[PDB]
Amino acid sequence: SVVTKAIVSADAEARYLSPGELDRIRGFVSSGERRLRVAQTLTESRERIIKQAGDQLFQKRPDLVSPGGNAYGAERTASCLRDLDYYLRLVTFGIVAGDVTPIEEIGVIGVKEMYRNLEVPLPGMVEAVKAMKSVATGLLSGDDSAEVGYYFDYLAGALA
Amino acid sequence: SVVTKAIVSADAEARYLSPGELDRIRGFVSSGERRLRVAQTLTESRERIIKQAGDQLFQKRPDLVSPGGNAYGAERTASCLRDLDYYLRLVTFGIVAGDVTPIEEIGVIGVKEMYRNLEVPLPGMVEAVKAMKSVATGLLSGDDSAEVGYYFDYLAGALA
Amino acid sequence: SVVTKAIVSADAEARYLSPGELDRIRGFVSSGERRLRVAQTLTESRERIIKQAGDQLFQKRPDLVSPGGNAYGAERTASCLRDLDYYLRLVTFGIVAGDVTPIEEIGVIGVKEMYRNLEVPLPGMVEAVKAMKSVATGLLSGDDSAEVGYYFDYLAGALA
Amino acid sequence: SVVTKAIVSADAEARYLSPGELDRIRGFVSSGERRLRVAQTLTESRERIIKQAGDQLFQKRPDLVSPGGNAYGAERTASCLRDLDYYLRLVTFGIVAGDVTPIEEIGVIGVKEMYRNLEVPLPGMVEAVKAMKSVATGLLSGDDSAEVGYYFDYLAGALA
Amino acid sequence: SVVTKAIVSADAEARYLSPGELDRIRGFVSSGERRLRVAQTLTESRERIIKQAGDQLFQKRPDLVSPGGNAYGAERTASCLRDLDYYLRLVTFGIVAGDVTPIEEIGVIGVKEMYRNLEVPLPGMVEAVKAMKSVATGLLSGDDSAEVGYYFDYLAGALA
Amino acid sequence: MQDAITSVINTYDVQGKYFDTSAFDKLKAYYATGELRVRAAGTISANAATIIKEASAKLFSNQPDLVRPGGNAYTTRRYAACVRDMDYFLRYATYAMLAGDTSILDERVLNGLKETYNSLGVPISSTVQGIQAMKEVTGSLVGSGAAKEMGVYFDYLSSGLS
Amino acid sequence: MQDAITSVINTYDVQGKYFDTSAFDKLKAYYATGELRVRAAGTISANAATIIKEASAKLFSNQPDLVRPGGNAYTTRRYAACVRDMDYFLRYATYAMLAGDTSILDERVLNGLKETYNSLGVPISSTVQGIQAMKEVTGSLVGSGAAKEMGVYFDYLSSGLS
Amino acid sequence: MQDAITSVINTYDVQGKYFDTSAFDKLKAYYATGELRVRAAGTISANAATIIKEASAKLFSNQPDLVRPGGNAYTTRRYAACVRDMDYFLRYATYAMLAGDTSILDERVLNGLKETYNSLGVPISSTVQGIQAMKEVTGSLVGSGAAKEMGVYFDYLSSGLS
Amino acid sequence: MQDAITSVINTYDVQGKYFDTSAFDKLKAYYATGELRVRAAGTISANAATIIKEASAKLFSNQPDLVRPGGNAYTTRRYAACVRDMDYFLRYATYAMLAGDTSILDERVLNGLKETYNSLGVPISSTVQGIQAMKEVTGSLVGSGAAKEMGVYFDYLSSGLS
Amino acid sequence: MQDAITSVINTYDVQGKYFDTSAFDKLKAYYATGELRVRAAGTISANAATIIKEASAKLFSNQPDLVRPGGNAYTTRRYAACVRDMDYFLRYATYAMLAGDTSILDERVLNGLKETYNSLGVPISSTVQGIQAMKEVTGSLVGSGAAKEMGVYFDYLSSGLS
Amino acid sequence: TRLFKVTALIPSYKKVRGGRELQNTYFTKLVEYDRWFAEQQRIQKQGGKILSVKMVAGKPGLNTGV
Amino acid sequence: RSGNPITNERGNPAGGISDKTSLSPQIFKLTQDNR
Ligand SMILES: CCC1=C(C)/C(=C/C2=NC(=C\c3[nH]c(/C=C4\NC(=O)[C@H](C)[C@H]4CC)c(C)c3CCC(=O)O)/C(CCC(=O)O)=C2C)NC1=O
Ligand SMILES: CCC1=C(C)/C(=C/C2=NC(=C\c3[nH]c(/C=C4\NC(=O)[C@H](C)[C@H]4CC)c(C)c3CCC(=O)O)/C(CCC(=O)O)=C2C)NC1=O
Ligand SMILES: CCC1=C(C)/C(=C/C2=NC(=C\c3[nH]c(/C=C4\NC(=O)[C@H](C)[C@H]4CC)c(C)c3CCC(=O)O)/C(CCC(=O)O)=C2C)NC1=O
Ligand SMILES: CCC1=C(C)/C(=C/C2=NC(=C\c3[nH]c(/C=C4\NC(=O)[C@H](C)[C@H]4CC)c(C)c3CCC(=O)O)/C(CCC(=O)O)=C2C)NC1=O
Ligand SMILES: CCC1=C(C)/C(=C/C2=NC(=C\c3[nH]c(/C=C4\NC(=O)[C@H](C)[C@H]4CC)c(C)c3CCC(=O)O)/C(CCC(=O)O)=C2C)NC1=O
Ligand SMILES: CCC1=C(C)/C(=C/C2=NC(=C\c3[nH]c(/C=C4\NC(=O)[C@H](C)[C@H]4CC)c(C)c3CCC(=O)O)/C(CCC(=O)O)=C2C)NC1=O
Ligand SMILES: CCC1=C(C)/C(=C/C2=NC(=C\c3[nH]c(/C=C4\NC(=O)[C@H](C)[C@H]4CC)c(C)c3CCC(=O)O)/C(CCC(=O)O)=C2C)NC1=O
Repeated sequence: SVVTKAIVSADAEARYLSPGELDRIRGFVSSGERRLRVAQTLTESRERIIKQAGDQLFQKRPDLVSPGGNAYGAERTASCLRDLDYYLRLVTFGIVAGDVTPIEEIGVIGVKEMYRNLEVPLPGMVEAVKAMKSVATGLLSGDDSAEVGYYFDYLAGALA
Repeated sequence: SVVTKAIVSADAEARYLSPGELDRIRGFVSSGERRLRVAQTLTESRERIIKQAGDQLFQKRPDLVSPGGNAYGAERTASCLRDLDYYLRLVTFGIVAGDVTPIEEIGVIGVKEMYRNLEVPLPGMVEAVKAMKSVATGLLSGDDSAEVGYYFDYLAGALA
Repeated sequence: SVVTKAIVSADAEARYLSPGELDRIRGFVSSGERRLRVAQTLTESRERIIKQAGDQLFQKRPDLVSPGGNAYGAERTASCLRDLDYYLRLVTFGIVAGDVTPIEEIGVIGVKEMYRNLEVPLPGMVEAVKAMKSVATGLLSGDDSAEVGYYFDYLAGALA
Repeated sequence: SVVTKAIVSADAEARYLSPGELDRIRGFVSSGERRLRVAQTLTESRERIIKQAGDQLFQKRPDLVSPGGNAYGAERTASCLRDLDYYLRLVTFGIVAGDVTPIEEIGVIGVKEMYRNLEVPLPGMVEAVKAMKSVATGLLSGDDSAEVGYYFDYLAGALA
Repeated sequence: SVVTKAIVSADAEARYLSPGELDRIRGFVSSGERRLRVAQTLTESRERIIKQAGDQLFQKRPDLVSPGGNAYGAERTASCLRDLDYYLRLVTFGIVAGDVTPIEEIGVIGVKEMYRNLEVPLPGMVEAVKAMKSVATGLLSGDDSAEVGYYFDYLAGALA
Repeated sequence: MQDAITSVINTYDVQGKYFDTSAFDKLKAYYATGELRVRAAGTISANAATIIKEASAKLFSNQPDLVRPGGNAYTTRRYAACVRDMDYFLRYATYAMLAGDTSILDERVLNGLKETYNSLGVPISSTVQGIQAMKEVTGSLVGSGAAKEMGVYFDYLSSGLS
Repeated sequence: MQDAITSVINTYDVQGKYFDTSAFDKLKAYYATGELRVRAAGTISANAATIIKEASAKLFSNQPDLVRPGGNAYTTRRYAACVRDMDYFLRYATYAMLAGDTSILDERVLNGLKETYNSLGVPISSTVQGIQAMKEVTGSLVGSGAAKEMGVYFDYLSSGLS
Repeated sequence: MQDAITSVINTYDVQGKYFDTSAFDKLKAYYATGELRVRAAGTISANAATIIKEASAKLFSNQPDLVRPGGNAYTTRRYAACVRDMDYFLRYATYAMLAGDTSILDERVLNGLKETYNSLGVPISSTVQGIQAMKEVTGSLVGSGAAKEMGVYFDYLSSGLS
Repeated sequence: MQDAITSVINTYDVQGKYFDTSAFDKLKAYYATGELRVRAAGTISANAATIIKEASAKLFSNQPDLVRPGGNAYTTRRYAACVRDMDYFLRYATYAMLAGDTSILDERVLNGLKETYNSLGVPISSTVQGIQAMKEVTGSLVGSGAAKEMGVYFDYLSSGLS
Repeated sequence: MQDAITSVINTYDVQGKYFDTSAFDKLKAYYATGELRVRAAGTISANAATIIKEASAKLFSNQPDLVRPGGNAYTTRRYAACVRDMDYFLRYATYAMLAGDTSILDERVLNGLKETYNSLGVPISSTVQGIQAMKEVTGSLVGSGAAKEMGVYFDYLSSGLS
Repeated sequence: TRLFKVTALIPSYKKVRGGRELQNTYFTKLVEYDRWFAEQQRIQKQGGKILSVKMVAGKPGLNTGV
Repeated sequence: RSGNPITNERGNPAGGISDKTSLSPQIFKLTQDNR
């Protein structure tokens, strides 16, 4: 969070928060209302976004769901879409928090070793995150599109 | 300034400015004229602010201008008022710049060693700047008063 | 003390005491009797010393006991003289110890923090220390006066 | 010397010399005449002390001079007595200095590896310096003999 | 041990043992029988090596047995030969181990301080080790002589 | 450390759930009080030395034996350590008030503090009284709405020592 | 860390005795099993990632709550730490098998592991289950005799944790 | 480092004078340009990868000997460093443009860069055409209005290397 | 640490009291003993290697199991560790004797030595025997008057270990 | 850093010869006025703060341009740096006076000071005036015998700058 | 022989890092005599090139005072 | 680890030079002109 990062910076230096840090917190709490609106809009549309992104990905990369592919079968495709839902929830958490810290903690630290143990392709994950960004930004407003796409591009770079 | 703070934070983290501090820069440049009008409103009232603050300080601390004190005599009281002039000008610089950076870089770094060299009591300084804060907030409306008081009480805490 | 300082300076480099340190300890234990005599002469006559030192301090710095001053009033003046008694007791401790060590730990570490938390003016403390030094050296002979003057000089410089 | 050690110790904390360091310097300069008479006495009788020290070594340690030893031969015996000359000169240096720093950084620092590079036994060195101490203290007066003996003991502890 | 050395090296980079380390272990395990036979040969030749090495050392360095020497007397010479037996046992342990680790861990770490606390001349120990090297290389033939000479060489270098 | 936003995020992440109405209500409740928290933190930062002054004076007036010979705060060194500890408590209470959470108190202040004070011989009751004194002195400066917020964190520290 | 050779060397140095026939017999037995040990270690090294993959798949299939929200392996971070721990166990079991002595396990693996996991919150029983799954996977790849050899070290780890 | 606003503050602080009308003329000029500066900075940050792509591509097309063996750019590490230097130049040019002053270019980039490149053997001229390629790409991308603003900073970097 | 002078000073400082006749009596006692203490310190510094030499030889002669294989002092490493510990004991006993107080012994040596030796497997009876060896070896070198003074510090070390 | 004792030791060491009567006479010359040196250093140590107080006061009274805006001493930071330089000069001159050697000034104070001051815009003439102010203020209090011995080092500093 | 003035160039051979590190590669610093052997060894370990070394504070060939 | 768990030196010998996460403490580095 913005507040957590400001407090941690001030505590590391054994000082109270400066006027600039308090100004950052002031701006963050001012923008909290519209960030909550963005997160709630993204939450209400979870089924539509996940479905449309899944079909877009599987049509764009048929080899994942083809026989011998990582997500072939009902259960493995369900696990694929469930990872997509995980990352959508993490994006909403980042929206409310004001930064990518919840995303990093919950789904970015150690992601490559995990997906390497799962034989899950990383380019597939990156394209899935790109499809999620496209679908979500297409559904929601243009002004909120940049804010949401910031976290989506962070996730896409992290898994890349 | 705010722009300098954002740039140095970006450079320390070694990446471009995010949309958040870009919005910070946009908000700062959008409010420049209000900062300039506040800087004037303080600037025409140099003498009234400084003299009222000195009167309040020597009301609370008659010992300072008592024989044996630091500000005893007309010339030393003049030096008192001139120091208050420096700090009022620094507060104007901080209001224009958007943050307190000119205030510390010109009048807070090494202030304790300077005033120890000058036998100047720091409690007198904090009382004087609190008096200047009380005087200067009255001249402004609430929206301007809050931000100016932020610089003034930052200066008071730094002197303490 | 001299023994303590020599032992710690030996231990920090994991060695036995050098000939210089042993010679220094010899000089100290040879001067111990005159050190005790000086501690006597300061100890019995201290009601006097405190009263004359406080009177001289408040004469040379009337601001402290002027309205608005730190030591204004009977009770704060009593606390002032109590601090003077503290420091002269520390001075006799240093004289018997042969070093300014007991003075240093008991009344020099954090003394600026403490007199800031009380807003006791450090120049006033230094002036009081010079007053005590003058009064005490008045009651000692030249050989004793020089020795007590070194400890008073250390105290005054430390408070400065 | 004593002045050098006090100055470097004070400058370690970037502060003026304590009354303890001033007192040790005062005791050092006060005793300059006796230690310089000691330097006279030692430098006047160099060859005698060196000769009796070599004789005492050879009788205490017949091992070294016997064939196969480090000191077997006339040239190696000459080197032995030459080293004794060096070390008594260093003892005089330390006596005039009042500190063992000249002895330290001329004949002590790196002496272990040095007599390793010369196949010189360090027990032989300590026996040599003990013989030197005995011969010198035999000639010196009661008070001066102790002062010479402390430096000789420092050297003995330094070698091995 | 060779296996222990390889395992420690592999754990240093946190990896499984490479094919090079594995085939090195294979060569060490296959060549075990010859190492045990070499350990035999030095095992039955006990007194021959001990006595011949002692005599060669005492001819090269009679000063050890000479008055003032460390090996002077029956008991001290017996302790000398006991030390030689210790180091021969360590060499055999190294031969079976395939590495000088037993020699190091058992009689090389702190041997300097030990023999300093016993006044034992390290060059004398080196001479004794070289005498043992000569005798042992005499007992063995060909590559066994070279590989035991490597260990005696390591011991001589460590003691030197 | 963990603040109110991160506390809600974690309590929902462990459940595996998206934000529901209750979550958004908690987030709204935090965001609504942000201006009060920032204003109080600014006031406390600018008046920290004065707060330490008044709390220390009150504490050593109620218990003058602390700073007199034989007291735990009797020397310049130990008096400095006392006022330094009080400053630490004030700074971390301000941090906990900005965060909206007491986690930083648990993971930077109260972790092993009681056993440290027991080892040092620091009187725990007197330190709790000093924390209370900081609480009254801060409540006057910040105002009632912020005084109540600072009170819960001061009481958290006091219960941690007690 | 000590292998069989080092153990013989130490048990003869403590006595002060030289090597006799019994020591040579024990060393000969170790060299007799050395070829089996080297082949097993090479096979395990060649397929470490595979072994971790089936072992973790089996563990998380048998205990699905571990990787679901509220489980100790629910995060990319914690999942990665879990498979890292599994790699630790496999690698150090291979070390112990190659040395022929369980000393390295007590020496670098099992020391303070219970306290560490209990402070972290890691389920000890599930870690033991992961070790047993790793045992089952490793046995099929290494063959019957090498499996019987590796089983003593896997069981040693499981009994040390439990 | 020093901004346009900090430059005015410094000029008036050295004189000892308060702000007057001319100071506000300069400050309002910067405030007016600020919207264009932040728009350009956002555009450059979004596409910075692309500017690097095409600038490095055409620089290497003009001077192929760098990437071929025997050239300074010939290595994976050396190519990475070559593109990282261009990233430095783009990012600090964006910094200077958003600040409106070239001080940061002197303090952080140009400070000793000549000697370090000359010691490492890096060709100065090739870096100059690289910066020229970068400024051409940015001028194409961000429009003429911000092109003329970024041109001064890119030329400043080139002249510093020149 | 603490010596006799500092001990008296601290007692009177905690009492807030003044130096009375008893304090000056104790100070006179220490100053009277000072020259003997300094002579003993110099003598022990001169012969420290010799004292360790003889004490180690005697301890290992009375208890030869230590240096034979299977003993706690049997290796070059463990023998050198024994000599290092004895050199500490001599140096710190000399420090305590010169100071006239055993606070340095407590804090620098005895606070944690029992647990260190119990964890290392070091025999404590034999260590006390080695301390007594150093005691009566240095007693001959310093003389009866100085021996009576250094003996109390050696017995303090022994009682702290026992 | 080398004194007169160490200087003659250095000469007679590089020559490798013994002390002669000239060396002993020089050592008499050192020891005779060492007592005056100790007195002067003792007086200066307590009055160093005051010496800097009115030394800087007079330096700024005679040249009010430095403290007024546009002067090199105009800021809290630069005023602090100025008085800090004043303290450095006083304390290092005290060290040189006590050691009896001007070597320390050359080693640490006068190494590149002139070019550094021209680099940073420090006026050499005004700094030398400050050195003269310290010299006369100190000589006012130490006494004429100490005043000359301190003025020689202050003039050495001034000639080093100018 | 007290203070050396050492200038050196230390390229990076193990990583490619995106922060500002121009100050780490080429730098002039003052090293103590007792520190200088180890400093020179450490610089040579990393593949750095030592350009110039000069005596600054102390005096070369001092038998005492070092 | 006070930071990323898989940056522990026991498993990752290069974990000391690994990229800092938000689990790690604040890192203070001095890059200011190193003059
Ligand atoms: C909150 C952080 C977090 C994440 C992200 C996470 C992902 C995750 N996905 C898994 C399975 C899976 N995940 C996928 C997804 C892949 N299929 C395609 O290749 C795509 C490239 C890609 C998705 C877009 C698939 C196919 C599986 C099934 C693997 C199997 O059972 O063999 C598993 C194994 C355990 C289980 O199935 O429940 C995890 C831990 N777990 C976490 O705790
Ligand atoms: C822009 C940054 C800046 C500051 C702030 C500054 C302060 C400053 N105050 C000074 C003197 C002084 N300043 C004061 C004022 C103090 N006396 C007390 O009673 C009051 C509590 C307090 C004022 C509120 C006085 C009385 C003097 C005269 C002291 C003397 O000359 O002995 C001086 C010495 C020059 C002179 O005598 O005119 C400086 C440099 N200088 C700077 O470059
Ligand atoms: C032995 C080490 C030691 C010292 C020195 C010490 C000093 C000390 N002085 C105090 C108050 C005080 N000290 C002074 C002295 C000042 N009055 C004038 O300004 C002068 C410049 C100056 C004296 C020369 C005064 C007036 C007070 C009362 C402040 C108040 O009313 O709150 C207090 C607060 C509690 C109390 O009064 O008992 C302490 C602890 N405490 C220690 O443990
Ligand atoms: C070679 C000796 C050794 C071991 C064994 C070891 C284990 C170990 N595992 C850790 C974390 C962890 N370990 C696990 C593993 C668990 N997750 C599931 O529940 C499984 C049942 C189970 C593993 C099969 C997890 C999830 C963490 C992350 C804990 C956290 O971040 O809170 C940590 C703390 C972070 C760090 O690595 O520094 C250690 C020390 N470390 C060692 O040096
Ligand atoms: C933020 C300010 C900053 C700058 C400007 C900077 C430049 C810089 N480039 C370096 C290496 C390098 N720089 C280059 C780039 C050159 N190769 C040629 O093809 C091109 C003409 C040219 C790039 C356009 C190369 C190839 C290296 C590797 C060293 C070599 O092998 O020659 C290095 C030293 C080694 C390292 O990367 O750690 C620095 C300090 N560093 C900084 O911190
Ligand atoms: C396994 C590792 C190990 C070794 C090697 C070892 C050596 C060792 N050598 C000793 C004495 C000795 N060592 C020697 C041998 C020396 N004499 C000559 O100078 C020669 C240069 C040299 C032999 C070649 C002698 C003569 C003594 C008797 C010294 C004495 O009794 O004071 C002692 C003391 C015996 C006791 O206190 O009862 C030990 C322990 N100890 C160990 O734990
Ligand atoms: C311990 C030995 C030592 C010496 C001798 C020393 C002199 C010294 N003074 C300096 C700065 C300075 N020196 C001064 C003092 C000048 N201002 C003028 O008004 C006066 C005429 C004059 C003093 C009487 C000032 C103001 C600075 C700061 C300049 C700046 O930062 O731009 C600096 C450079 C530090 C920096 O960049 O801030 C040095 C090296 N420093 C040392 O560490």
